[PDB]
Amino acid sequence: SVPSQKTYQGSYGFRLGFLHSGTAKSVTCTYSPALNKLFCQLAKTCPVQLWVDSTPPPGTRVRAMAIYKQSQHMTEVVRRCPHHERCSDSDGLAPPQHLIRVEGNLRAEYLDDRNTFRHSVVVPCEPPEVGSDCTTIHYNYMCYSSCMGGMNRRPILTIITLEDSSGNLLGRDSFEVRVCACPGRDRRTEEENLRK
Ligand SMILES: CN(C)Cc1ccc2c(c1)c1ccccc1n2CC(F)(F)F
Ligand SMILES: [Zn+2]
Repeated sequence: SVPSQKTYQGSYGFRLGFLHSGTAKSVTCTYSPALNKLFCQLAKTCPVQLWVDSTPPPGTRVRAMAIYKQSQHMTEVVRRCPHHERCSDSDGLAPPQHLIRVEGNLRAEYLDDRNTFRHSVVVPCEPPEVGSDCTTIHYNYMCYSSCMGGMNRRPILTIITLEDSSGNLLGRDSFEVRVCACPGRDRRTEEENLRK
């Protein structure tokens, strides 16, 4: 009733990477290593790098799923709020209830789990372009952390799983997410709180 969040590099040495975008007022997505937390604006591009030490088999896929971080909410499905699920902002592929979308990948598949009712989005795992050492997926988060009737100020984690063609686990990584109006200021504030 609760997906695992344990970091697991697996046989291929799977792990995530993030750009260094800074904390300027104007930044739209920024990652804090000290907090293991991504701060982003609503529906803006969030680049997430995928790194491996060795090449996984054809048919490997990469899935993203959100869960609530606090244990007393972790059995509740993370979904879009009653306003955003009805705002008709579909991209033609993502169900309107799903918080996490993949941008610019026509092979993305969206799952409503028939047993847990949790949402996820999965894409085929492709090698880097020539000249690149990693692959990048572009995610969008489609509600604010503050949305009433949805996340309602509760922190979430995103769990990224590397899976075989049957859906079996090959690797796992995760990060906290805050979707907010001013990610640069919020990252600075939370990093200073941590240091204090
Ligand atoms: C092995 N390093 C140095 C390069 C590298 C980095 C990421 C790579 C690959 C290769 C690669 C090859 C085939 C299929 C998917 C691949 N990916 C994405 C994945 F990390 F697995 F999510
Ligand atoms: Zn919302």
